Amino acid sequence: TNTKGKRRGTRYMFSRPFRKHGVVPLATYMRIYKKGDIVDIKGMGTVQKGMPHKCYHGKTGRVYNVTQHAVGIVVNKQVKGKILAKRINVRIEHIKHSKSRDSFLKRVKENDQKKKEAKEKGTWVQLKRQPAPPREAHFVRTNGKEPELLEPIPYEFMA
Amino acid sequence: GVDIRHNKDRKVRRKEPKSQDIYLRLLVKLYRFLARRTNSTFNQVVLKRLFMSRTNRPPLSLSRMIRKMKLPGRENKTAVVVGTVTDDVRVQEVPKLKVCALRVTSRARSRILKAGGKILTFDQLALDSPKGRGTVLLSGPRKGREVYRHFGKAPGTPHSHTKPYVRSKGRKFERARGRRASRGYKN
Amino acid sequence: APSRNGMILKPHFHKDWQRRVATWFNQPARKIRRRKARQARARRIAPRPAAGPIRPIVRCPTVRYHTKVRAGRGFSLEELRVAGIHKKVARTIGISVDPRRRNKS
Amino acid sequence: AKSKNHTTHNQSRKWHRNGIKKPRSQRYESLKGVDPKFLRNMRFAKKHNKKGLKKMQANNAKAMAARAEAIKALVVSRKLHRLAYIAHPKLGRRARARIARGLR
Amino acid sequence: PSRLRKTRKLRGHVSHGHGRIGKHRKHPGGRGNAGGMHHHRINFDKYHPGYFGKVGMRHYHLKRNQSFCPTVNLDKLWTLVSEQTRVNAAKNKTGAAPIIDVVRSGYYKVLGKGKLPKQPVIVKAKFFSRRAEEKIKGVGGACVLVA
RNA sequence: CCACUAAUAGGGAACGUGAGCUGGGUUUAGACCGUCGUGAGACAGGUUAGUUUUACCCUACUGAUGAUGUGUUGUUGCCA
RNA sequence: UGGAGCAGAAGGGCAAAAGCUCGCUUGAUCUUGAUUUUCAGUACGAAUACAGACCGUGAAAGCGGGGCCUCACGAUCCUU
RNA sequence: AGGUAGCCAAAUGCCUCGUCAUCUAAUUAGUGACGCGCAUGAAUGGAUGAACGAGAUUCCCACUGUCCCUACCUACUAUCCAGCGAAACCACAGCCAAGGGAACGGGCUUGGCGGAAUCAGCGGGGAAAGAAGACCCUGUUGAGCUUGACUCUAGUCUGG
RNA sequence: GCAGUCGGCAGAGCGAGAAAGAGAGUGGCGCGGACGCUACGCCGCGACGAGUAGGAGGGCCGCUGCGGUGAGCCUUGAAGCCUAGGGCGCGGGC
RNA sequence: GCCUAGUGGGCCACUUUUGGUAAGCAGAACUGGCGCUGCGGGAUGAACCGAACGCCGGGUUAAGGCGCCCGAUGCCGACG
RNA sequence: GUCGUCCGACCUGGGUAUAGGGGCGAAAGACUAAUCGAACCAUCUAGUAGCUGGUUCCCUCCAAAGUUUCCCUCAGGAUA
RNA sequence: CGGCGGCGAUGUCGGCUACCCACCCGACCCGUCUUGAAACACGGACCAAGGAGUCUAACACGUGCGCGAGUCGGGGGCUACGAAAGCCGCCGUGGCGCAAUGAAGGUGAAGGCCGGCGGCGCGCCGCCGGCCGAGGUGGGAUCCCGAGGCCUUCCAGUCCGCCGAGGGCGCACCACCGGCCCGUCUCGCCCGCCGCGCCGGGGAGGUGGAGCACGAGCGCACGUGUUAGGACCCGAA
RNA sequence: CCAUCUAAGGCUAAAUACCGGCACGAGACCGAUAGUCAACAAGUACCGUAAGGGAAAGUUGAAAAGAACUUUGAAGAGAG
Ligand SMILES: [Mg+2]
Ligand SMILES: [Mg+2]
Ligand SMILES: [Mg+2]
Ligand SMILES: [Mg+2]
Ligand SMILES: [Mg+2]
Ligand SMILES: [Mg+2]
Ligand SMILES: [Mg+2]
Ligand SMILES: [Mg+2]
Ligand SMILES: [Mg+2]
Ligand SMILES: [Mg+2]
Ligand SMILES: [Mg+2]
Ligand SMILES: [Mg+2]
Ligand SMILES: [Mg+2]
Ligand SMILES: [Mg+2]
Ligand SMILES: [Mg+2]
Ligand SMILES: [Mg+2]
Ligand SMILES: [Mg+2]
Ligand SMILES: [Mg+2]
Ligand SMILES: [Mg+2]
Ligand SMILES: [Mg+2]
Ligand SMILES: [Mg+2]
Ligand SMILES: [Mg+2]
Ligand SMILES: [Mg+2]
Ligand SMILES: [Mg+2]
Ligand SMILES: [Mg+2]
Ligand SMILES: [Mg+2]
Ligand SMILES: [Mg+2]
Ligand SMILES: [Mg+2]
Ligand SMILES: [Mg+2]
Ligand SMILES: [Mg+2]
Ligand SMILES: [Mg+2]
Ligand SMILES: [Mg+2]
Ligand SMILES: [Mg+2]
Ligand SMILES: [Mg+2]
Ligand SMILES: [Mg+2]
Ligand SMILES: [Mg+2]
Ligand SMILES: [Mg+2]
Ligand SMILES: [Mg+2]
Ligand SMILES: [Mg+2]
Ligand SMILES: [Mg+2]
Ligand SMILES: [Mg+2]
Ligand SMILES: [Mg+2]
Ligand SMILES: [Mg+2]
Ligand SMILES: [Mg+2]
Ligand SMILES: [Mg+2]
Ligand SMILES: [Mg+2]
Ligand SMILES: [Mg+2]
Ligand SMILES: [Mg+2]
Ligand SMILES: [Mg+2]
Ligand SMILES: [Mg+2]
Ligand SMILES: [Mg+2]
Ligand SMILES: [Mg+2]
Ligand SMILES: [Mg+2]
Ligand SMILES: [Mg+2]
Ligand SMILES: [Mg+2]
Ligand SMILES: [Mg+2]
Ligand SMILES: [Mg+2]
Ligand SMILES: [Mg+2]
Ligand SMILES: [Mg+2]
Ligand SMILES: [Mg+2]
Ligand SMILES: [Mg+2]
Ligand SMILES: [Mg+2]
Ligand SMILES: [Mg+2]
Ligand SMILES: [Mg+2]
Ligand SMILES: [Mg+2]
Ligand SMILES: [Mg+2]
Ligand SMILES: [Mg+2]
Ligand SMILES: [Mg+2]
Ligand SMILES: [Mg+2]
Repeated sequence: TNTKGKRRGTRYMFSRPFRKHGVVPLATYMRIYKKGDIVDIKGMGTVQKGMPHKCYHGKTGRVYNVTQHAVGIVVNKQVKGKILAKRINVRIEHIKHSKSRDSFLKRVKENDQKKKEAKEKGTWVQLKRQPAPPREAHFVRTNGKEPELLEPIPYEFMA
Repeated sequence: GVDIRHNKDRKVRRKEPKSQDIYLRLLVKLYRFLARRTNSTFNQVVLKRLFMSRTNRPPLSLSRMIRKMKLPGRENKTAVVVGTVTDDVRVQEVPKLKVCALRVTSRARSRILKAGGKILTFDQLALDSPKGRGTVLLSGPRKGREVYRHFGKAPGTPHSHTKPYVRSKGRKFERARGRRASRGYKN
Repeated sequence: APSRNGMILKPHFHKDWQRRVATWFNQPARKIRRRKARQARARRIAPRPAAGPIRPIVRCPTVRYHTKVRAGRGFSLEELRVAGIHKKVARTIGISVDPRRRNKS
Repeated sequence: AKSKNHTTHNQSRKWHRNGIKKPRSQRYESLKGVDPKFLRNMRFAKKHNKKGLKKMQANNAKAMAARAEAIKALVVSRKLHRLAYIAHPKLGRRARARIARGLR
Repeated sequence: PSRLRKTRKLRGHVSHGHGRIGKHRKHPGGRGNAGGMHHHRINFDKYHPGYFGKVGMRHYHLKRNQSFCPTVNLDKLWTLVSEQTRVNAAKNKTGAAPIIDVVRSGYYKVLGKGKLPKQPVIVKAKFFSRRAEEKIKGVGGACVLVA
């Protein structure tokens, strides 16, 4: 059997990237985390305090509590056949703001900005994003040149 | 061969009362006709409540019924319960109530009728309001039984305020190991 | 073995209890025999009352019952002395006598 | 008598029989684990929200008038569309009756 | 009724509802509360926390009549007397307040839970709760200690 | 290993073959020695004494009557 | 650019440092709860953010409630 | 204390069928020696040794069906008949080859094929019968025996 | 879905793509009409049907004995038993 | 939401995979099967291919086949 | 059949003595009424068994597990 | 079908089944333990009769009935079946329930508004009076109101019924927030008197509790599950 | 301080108990492999030295009316 150690198998996971060791850049610490904000967990190995467990690395959660140097996050964690909503405490170094929700915020701002105008102009805009449609019927111009003829190559033993 | 699961095809909802009471069965025979041949959903809720067990028809005390008809907009209007109207002795003044119920306890009948109220039964309710217009359907507390204090998270897990099953309660009955920090641990 | 959430029970059936089991199939027979003994006693002491001699008023002790009065064993000797009844003629005219009982009030 | 040590073989089937449910998120989640200083001050704020109740009713009744007065202060083919209008039960009623009123 | 029991439908089935692999053996797990600290420890800790151990003082010869003190709340305080006792006290104007002796009805202490109806009262008890006496003073009334 | 011989090849058939035998050896209980063990005792270490049951069933096999058909019987035959 | 050291196994981490040398110290103190880890989502152990004291240290920002992290440990009954 | 007198591949020597001699045509046997003795040895008795032994071995003379190599005779059976008349055992039963199969089939597949009822024999098969494997392992199953196991105890010694 | 069997006290409707009333008032001869509905019943649509361990439901399946009931059966033949007879039920069984 | 039986010996296969010379060997991951399950096909067959099953009639298929056993080429089948 | 012994630690009848953790033993754990490494009879006792065997009518509907953690746990439980 | 045909009384018609026989295809012997049985795994020669989850107690949950903040006479007593049933209430003693918490001493389950008076320095920090008064937010079955409208020449014009934009009160229940009670901790100022004390009471903030926050229990019966009992039946050394 | 009894002597009915005995009555019991071991010449026959162990076994018919007489055979056994 294995060991139940806390950092078992985290040799590359908690390690720093190549030529990215040493001083933590200080705008990591300057980012505002509100209640309810959606963030991504990624354990930095420079700071050994507040370190999330390896099952939270690469998980995304919702911040429920904010303290001086750390936040509490609600994280979905699958425990065999049930998913638990975790209440974990993790420092500011091991988290980063998720960008998955701030494109939905861009979509709702351009969707309420397309509801509130064009209503006075009477036309109808689209808000539900359709998937990638079949390609429309189009003409392909071969102006002058004939399409180049391809043949399979003879087999030559390379080396 | 069809790829469908058959574990939950059969619904486990009551089609009839389990009681062989012929008076309740004549009431069910009335309200099957009403809940089928009327457009009222009140009659459907009445019929499905006539189906239930005694535990799923908990009694309605007078004071709870007083305060639920006390709310603004519920005047000159009939309290309907598909269970027992029991007396509540911590009640000093009983206003005028028009009540329909399956059973009313004997002192509750005395208090309501001395208050100038009317007690209806469900066959009279059907002739008064065939669709249950001017009704307030009420229920007793369905978690009021003491089994639900035993129900929940297991007592012996953190933040589990579940009553355990004890033969007796006292200082030597389930108070030592998992319940004090001094005796090993506390949850 | 225990199952899930349930009571811890200690049944006192670890002895050989089935020899000393006392059924009550003679209960209406005991009642009917006690009744006939009662009417035989009442017929024997024919003008004297059937229940027995007069019993005094006693206060129950031990605070749960000390508001309640009940029938004691017998009138005490100072009660008979103040009533002016001899303590040997009391039981002959039908008065229960308790020599053991003090008065405190 | 050796035996099998560990597997996770039928487990993914057993987890999916009743489903792997996401945990039940409802609004107003519990405040367990929030900062005690913040929560103590939040309870003081909730304790004294009734203090400025008159300013609420004053500004609410003032905001009712300034907006309720402000609302009323300045205030496909000639065959198939026509047949869909005639065969509409409520719109084409008199126009449908005109056929019999010519047909007599 | 043996005819409504499960054993009638189990006639013709080989293992009688107890399985072919793990049978119905005699006592697989010990008798009674065996192994409550060893191999049934998870059940005993999960459902009966505090079963093992020893807490508090011993009291060798306990007389349960000594600490007898049945309590009453103030919401049932007028249920000890009749209804005409309350309505005559309601209608009279001399301030003649009725007495409720809770020892007479069978209680020793008055705790104060409910609201008490607005009319004076004289309540006799062996003991009083602080909230009970302050509610009787608040409605107007007296608390009388008896023994 | 001796000797003969054309040669003195190797194997299988539940390491063929114990209701076929034998019981010398393993491997019960008796006993001796060496080594080991405080001891009871232990020893792919020696030594001696130590009950080998039943077929009349079915098949297979070997013999022995016969059985169906040529009407019955007998003689002489043929050979698949 | 760490090819050294950081008590040790190994891995991760670390350069006006987390290493080395001084200065001062005792946050290696008292007290609730919450959480993570093993997990049954139980304890122990270990750990993490907080909060309430009382302190240390620094010019201060701060930092500290043991050791840079991952290991170094212990229920009931009894005794003290 | 370091095994003395003695004795030895012994009923005690692994290597080992030890080396030499003798016995034989040929001897892992026998005897006589040799001693480096895995691991001989002195009342846990060492060495010897007449007489004795239903004790364990080796060789020789004599004698013989032990054998080459079997044969014949006699008694009682077996056999047949009259009378009498059981038992073990038995899922159903009973011809094989290969295949696959719980890895060695009477049955299944594919082939070979198959003919009433029987008698005397026979020991290949029925993984034949006999007896809930005595070997081995597991069981929180025992019992006999031992002691430096745990806890006691009769007796005994000693003090008051 | 069906209490709507709403009948000389009659008027026999409510499957029809489109929220609701076959509403009511007042000014401008021959005596007729299937069945149904043990409502724990009856009828109609649609989809489906493997099963060890195990769970549940229905048994007008069966045995014995008791309490009610069948103005039950029975010496003009009960129980039991046998049967190449007639049958019923998916089956237990009758 | 409550109550809850049975189970807590597993085994096989594509792909990944550790020990072993290897194994119808021992050990994991993923998914599907067998166990719990008949049916068509692989002659035969726990697991392979097709396909999962109320009692039947007609039709049609899958995977397999179509000399005869044995339904289907008894096609004037194609090219080697 | 062949054998050991057959004047002496000889053979034998009857009487008597020793009784079950006891007797008796020229010693084999032998004998003690076909029973002996603790006789026989009755009772406690229907002793206990995580271990074998068995477990009685029909139809209908649903339908598994051999995995997690803890246990003097590994042929068993508790827990999910 | 508003179409027809043939055969019939001692030798024929029908009888799916039921007895025997024939043939083609299928088809290994059941029970059991097992990953895997037709197995060269064990039990079973045949037939009849007997033969194994019971009863008591406790607990849990579910369901049925009665009464219900209560409920229950079980023990006692009074008046053939009947040893039954009926009754008792100054026979509810008592059980369980209506109150918890603490080891225990013990304590024990809402408050706000108004009138009067930097004492301090309850503008803040108690008592005299009156009034209102048992919380809130979201969802929430039901129910309430109704801008309008549901035609039979067409304008009115009323009543009834139905539908309805929208807006409401919101059952049970869930989630959250406050509130109250007992233990314990921290901070801090007061209030009381028969004895002014090593007295008694109060507040704010956390926190432990099997609590409260307008009841739901009791008795009986049935069913399952877990036990203690011989404990489904047979079995030791 | 207080409370409560007056030990080291004795007798005493009733309520209470009663699988033995004497005499009864009853039953949602059992119905001859059941119910007691025992429905019957049952603690009997039989077994063991003994202590002890311990069965099987009901039914003609309403009434013996239990088959006179003839005949075969030595008779059992037949035929009338
Ligand atoms: Mg299907
Ligand atoms: Mg299914
Ligand atoms: Mg289901
Ligand atoms: Mg269980
Ligand atoms: Mg009396
Ligand atoms: Mg396993
Ligand atoms: Mg089954
Ligand atoms: Mg079984
Ligand atoms: Mg079961
Ligand atoms: Mg089991
Ligand atoms: Mg059991
Ligand atoms: Mg342990
Ligand atoms: Mg061999
Ligand atoms: Mg042989
Ligand atoms: Mg042999
Ligand atoms: Mg031998
Ligand atoms: Mg031997
Ligand atoms: Mg013979
Ligand atoms: Mg701090
Ligand atoms: Mg350091
Ligand atoms: Mg202990
Ligand atoms: Mg020497
Ligand atoms: Mg020789
Ligand atoms: Mg020699
Ligand atoms: Mg020696
Ligand atoms: Mg020696
Ligand atoms: Mg003969
Ligand atoms: Mg065979
Ligand atoms: Mg065959
Ligand atoms: Mg043979
Ligand atoms: Mg065995
Ligand atoms: Mg054996
Ligand atoms: Mg074990
Ligand atoms: Mg032992
Ligand atoms: Mg099915
Ligand atoms: Mg098992
Ligand atoms: Mg493997
Ligand atoms: Mg294996
Ligand atoms: Mg299995
Ligand atoms: Mg399946
Ligand atoms: Mg299949
Ligand atoms: Mg093949
Ligand atoms: Mg495939
Ligand atoms: Mg077909
Ligand atoms: Mg073919
Ligand atoms: Mg002798
Ligand atoms: Mg021996
Ligand atoms: Mg076991
Ligand atoms: Mg087994
Ligand atoms: Mg065939
Ligand atoms: Mg088996
Ligand atoms: Mg096996
Ligand atoms: Mg089988
Ligand atoms: Mg085989
Ligand atoms: Mg076996
Ligand atoms: Mg057999
Ligand atoms: Mg039978
Ligand atoms: Mg209930
Ligand atoms: Mg009687
Ligand atoms: Mg349970
Ligand atoms: Mg038994
Ligand atoms: Mg049991
Ligand atoms: Mg036994
Ligand atoms: Mg005296
Ligand atoms: Mg005396
Ligand atoms: Mg008999
Ligand atoms: Mg009989
Ligand atoms: Mg008998
Ligand atoms: Mg007879």
